Amino acid sequence: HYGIQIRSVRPDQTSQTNVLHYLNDGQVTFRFSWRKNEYLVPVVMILKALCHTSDREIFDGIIGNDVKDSFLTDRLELLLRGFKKRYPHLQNRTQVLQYLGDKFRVVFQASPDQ
Amino acid sequence: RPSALRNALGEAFGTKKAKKAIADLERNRIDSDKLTDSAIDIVDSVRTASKDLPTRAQL
Amino acid sequence: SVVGSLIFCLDCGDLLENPNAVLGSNVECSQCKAIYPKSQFSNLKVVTTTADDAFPSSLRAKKSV
Ligand SMILES: [Zn+2]
Repeated sequence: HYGIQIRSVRPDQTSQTNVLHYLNDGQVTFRFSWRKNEYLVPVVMILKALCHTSDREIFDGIIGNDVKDSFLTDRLELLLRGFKKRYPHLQNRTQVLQYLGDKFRVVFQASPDQ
Repeated sequence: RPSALRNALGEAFGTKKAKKAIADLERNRIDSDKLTDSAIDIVDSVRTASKDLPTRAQL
Repeated sequence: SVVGSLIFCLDCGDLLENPNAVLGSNVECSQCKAIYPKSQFSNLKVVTTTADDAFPSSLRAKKSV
């Protein structure tokens, strides 16, 4: 049931609602909307997509000094290790971007150009 | 491109993907070929059934 | 580096593959080449507990007075 909702609005006041979901499995999935249809992506993908970073930078980003949350230590290990399970071949951020472009190229209408 | 679209769909939704896949199941090969021959025979039956109406417009 | 039950690549920071899924000792990094269990192991253990929420009862209230 738990989840976060942030309504990001661009300077021009056009809005875009972004949701985070906690799966029972520890997995977190991100909801968004494109061509007013909804689309779900694993959050660790959008993280590795934003900036080149280490796994330790994301881990440190979330729990940080909070080293005592066995609850969070284990859920977050499920998250990162689980991503390592699904995508052993996304070794760098650029490749990840290639995976996103490849999977949305049909709908972002950028093709024969981008 | 539709197939590629399907891939995008695969990432987005398990459930919706399931629905589209179901649509594919419904299609199947569509015209089967052996089936097509049998159907041709059926078409002959249709010939009998057919509403042999006329030229429609010229008349 | 090893923290809690996570072990990060010491050179690259990658949460390298668990010493349990290795045949050698040195868990080698998928980004770096470092040894590991070849070097021992973070005797991975966590003292996990209940949140003191799963178990409502009058007796829980008897812990409150
Ligand atoms: Zn490394």
